[PDB]
Amino acid sequence: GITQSPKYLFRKEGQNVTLSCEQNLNHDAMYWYRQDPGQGLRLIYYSQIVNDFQKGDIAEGYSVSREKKESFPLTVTSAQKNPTAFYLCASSSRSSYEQYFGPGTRLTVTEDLKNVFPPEVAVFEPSEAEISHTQKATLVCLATGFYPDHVELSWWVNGKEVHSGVSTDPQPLKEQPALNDSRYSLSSRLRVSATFWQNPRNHFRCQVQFYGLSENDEWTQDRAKPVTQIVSAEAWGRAD
Amino acid sequence: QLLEQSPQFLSIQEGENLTVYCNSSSVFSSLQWYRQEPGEGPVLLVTVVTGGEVKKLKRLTFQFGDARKDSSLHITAAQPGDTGLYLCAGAGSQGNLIFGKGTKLSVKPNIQNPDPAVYQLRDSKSSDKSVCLFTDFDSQTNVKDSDVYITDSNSAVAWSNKSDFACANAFNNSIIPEDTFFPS
Repeated sequence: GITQSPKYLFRKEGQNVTLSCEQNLNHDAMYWYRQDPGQGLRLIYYSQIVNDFQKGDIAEGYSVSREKKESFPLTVTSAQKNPTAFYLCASSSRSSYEQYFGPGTRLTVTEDLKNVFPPEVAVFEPSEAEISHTQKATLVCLATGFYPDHVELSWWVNGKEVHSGVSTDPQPLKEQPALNDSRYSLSSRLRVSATFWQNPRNHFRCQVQFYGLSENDEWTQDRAKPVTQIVSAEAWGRAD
Repeated sequence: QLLEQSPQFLSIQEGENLTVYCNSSSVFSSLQWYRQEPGEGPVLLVTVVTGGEVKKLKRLTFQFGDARKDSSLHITAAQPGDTGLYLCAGAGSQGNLIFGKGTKLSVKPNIQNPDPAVYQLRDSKSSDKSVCLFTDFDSQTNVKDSDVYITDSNSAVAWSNKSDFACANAFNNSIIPEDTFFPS
């Protein structure tokens, strides 16, 4: 009933960004929130009916329009000094606070486009001691050193995606958690039977989709431009 | 004005019951509960409207206190799928809707025949860095710098870009249980 687009947003500081929210539930009231790890949800703007808007406690540096019932666009301007956050749109009936939320969008804003780096990806092979102990084989994938924390990890075996046996970290982790300025890592486990791992015709791949620079972003550095891209690593069955 | 949620974090075994709380300084007209998965939109679970009201929706039971300043959320027989952030929200005649910070619930899947062990795995490309895998531990296991790196289901991984990094170091002073299988 509610669309936000896109899932991930990357911008250099000073650049205005408009986040879309569209709604087909025929709701009068619409809401924008920001979500920060130490806070839950904070109201940015509330629009109870078309053309009406009221500022939340943290509307400083934000702008909204409501010319149509079905859309509530949020602009984040240069005047917001801490714009990195997860932004959620919601809607409700006019005389209610029972809300229905969009999927949210991750906005990350950086001082410099040169601070973007794609993940490195590595797969660690199942321990032979695990295999003899449990008759099971756990592969581990590590994606490391990336910024922004905008990634989606998947496992592919013999070219088909799998979900059974997969356990991925719910969110990327700061490699320097005690500090503002940090890159990110993400881990995932795929556990299969020993027999399946021990078949050399089985090929296991960890694939990480990175969301980074776009082709209208300019790049002059020697290193490969850190565009949105997929980074992959593989380990193949071993008949030990 | 002030909406408080307790406990801030809760880690429990599959099958356990639990109750979490929403406490207000001020009277609410209504109170809503939401569940949110990481990087997803909160999903509405209930609205309570009348002081004393109890609403049972399947394995979930909600109460609004008589004075309309407090609410409980109770889950019977918690499942791995109940994992998420439970949010409380309300307003009261000032009509400023306020959100709590949430309770983050983590439900650990059952493990009827535990086999806690720490393994070391090698990189496929063999830069010969390794990771440490702690796995097959029960729900009563809870998992020295920003260098030694850790990820907490029933497994945890650790890694580091130092050479003196040993798996014995990454998983101890921690809570590996008494009969952990720890191969060289």
